[PDB]
Amino acid sequence: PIDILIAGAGIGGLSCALALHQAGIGKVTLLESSSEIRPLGVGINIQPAAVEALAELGLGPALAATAIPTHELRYIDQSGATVWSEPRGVEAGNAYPQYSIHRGELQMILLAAVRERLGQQAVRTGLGVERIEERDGRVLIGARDGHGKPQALGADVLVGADGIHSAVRAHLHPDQRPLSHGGITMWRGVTEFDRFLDGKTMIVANDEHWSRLVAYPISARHAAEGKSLVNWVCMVPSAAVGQLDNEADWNRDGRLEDVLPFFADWDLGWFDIRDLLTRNQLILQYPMVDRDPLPHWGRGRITLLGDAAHLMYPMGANGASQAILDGIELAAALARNADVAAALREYEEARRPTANKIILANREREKEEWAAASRP
Ligand SMILES: Cc1cc2nc3c(=O)[nH]c(=O)nc-3n(C[C@H](O)[C@H](O)[C@H](O)COP(=O)(O)OP(=O)(O)OC[C@H]3O[C@@H](n4cnc5c(N)ncnc54)[C@H](O)[C@@H]3O)c2cc1C
Repeated sequence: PIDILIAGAGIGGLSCALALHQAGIGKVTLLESSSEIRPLGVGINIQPAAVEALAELGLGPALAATAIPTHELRYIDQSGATVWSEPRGVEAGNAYPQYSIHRGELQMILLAAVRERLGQQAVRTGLGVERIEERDGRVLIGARDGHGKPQALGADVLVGADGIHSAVRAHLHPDQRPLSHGGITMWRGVTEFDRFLDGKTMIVANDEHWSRLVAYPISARHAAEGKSLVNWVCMVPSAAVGQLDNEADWNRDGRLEDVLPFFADWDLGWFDIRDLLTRNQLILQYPMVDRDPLPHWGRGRITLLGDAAHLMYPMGANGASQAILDGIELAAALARNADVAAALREYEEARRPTANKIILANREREKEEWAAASRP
């Protein structure tokens, strides 16, 4: 009968709690520094294998009623023509859809599942992990609550699912490099459309200056009303931009005036990028950052999961897909081995080398495309 503390109730944390629960793992509590839990963020992509996991955990219909089953990816040239096209999700041969979904809508689905299945008490909101120590088979936590009081908690396992600015990671890896800048500035947003193609096709494009665009629908609710909520991502070399901010924060409001100049010359014909940016309901900015590959994640009875373990550039199958798949492996590891520290090790030896493969390949692809863009 082990008691598990999870720092962070983001996508990785909630989903892990669910995997643990399904695997029959017992007492799980999670600690979230935010006072209340909010549907923040913009569109994200859930790859088929992670949707498979979420469906296995009984989330299939909640996803089906929220997210878009993206069936197609088109890359279009600067005149609007489809150059490359590919199937996605079931049509591409996967047993499950890829789901394009609003992050905060996904978080709410996860939060409700956890609340229903292990009681409202499982999610301790307003409680950020600050101090950590492993002492005699037991993890001992200093936390601080809403309106400032310190709190002491203990557990058999501590799972650091606490995102980009992970305190558990910082405890475990005090010699870590700062966030690594990939050299690309991103703006993110949502715009309302009546129709955007068939409502389930992802669009990609780029400049001769390597300004890239990604736009895809993310809302089943809108589609069921005739409408389309189109998520968009604008990616611009930071060498073009200069320093937009001293911060890397998932909720940083961006400026129409910073991003538009880069897209203003576009004439796609069928798709109006100026209109897309101009009618945003939200612009956020974010510098494309990751962290260096670690040779190890955890130590003793403390491990790492999600962005805390392996922050990657937010594209494709990175992010939530990897965090959900981490949780599956951790629950399975913990279920299989009675000796907790060996289970925790067995979990990351499954997940770390893959995560490090992706980090290094992403950097290299990015590097190569930038070098190519830079020649005259
Ligand atoms: C508000 C917000 C908006 C986001 N928007 C997007 C987006 O638009 N696009 C995208 O790709 N990704 C977004 N992300 C990141 C995305 O959720 C993750 O990259 C990915 O899905 C894996 O999530 P994760 O659980 O590892 O980290 P996260 O989802 O970032 O979860 C980390 C959680 O831990 C909490 N936390 C941090 N420190 C502590 C601590 N000291 N103690 C306890 N809790 C702590 C954070 O508040 C957060 O809730 C967003 C994250 C957040 C928090």
